[PDB]
Amino acid sequence: MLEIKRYKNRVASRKSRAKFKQLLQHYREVAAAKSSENDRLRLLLKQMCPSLDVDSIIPRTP
Amino acid sequence: EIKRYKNRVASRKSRAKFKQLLQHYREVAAAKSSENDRLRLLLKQMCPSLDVDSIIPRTPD
DNA sequence: CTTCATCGCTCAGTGC
DNA sequence: GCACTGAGCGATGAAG
Repeated sequence: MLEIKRYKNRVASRKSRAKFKQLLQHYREVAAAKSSENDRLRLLLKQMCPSLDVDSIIPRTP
Repeated sequence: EIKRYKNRVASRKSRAKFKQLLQHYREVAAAKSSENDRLRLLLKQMCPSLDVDSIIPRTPD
């Protein structure tokens, strides 16, 4: 039939759906890494310059 | 006859929900990364004499 | 005249 | 009895 057109197209759909899914996971990991670094940074700065409205000059992101 | 239409609707909903999630997390990633940059910045201006890349290494991105 | 990336419809399972 | 989703199949819209 069009066996080869179909194998190619099936490979392509599996590629692109995997692409979006891993990109979503990737963001979730970047968010994770970031929020953790963020708390470390924020607490260290609150420690060091305790006369600064840190959580106001850089409000937390959700 | 009907399972067909209702299934079409749910498949629309699935593609959308997941695009919404990809967007939401796409955004949270940028928000936290900019916040990370400004915190390193402000710590480097308030505690300049101090090494933040060995207390709190950057995670690439 | 390829070659590829998305995505919409459908079907078959998969968890309410 | 049902909503959700992984996946195949054709469009469709580029890219060369």
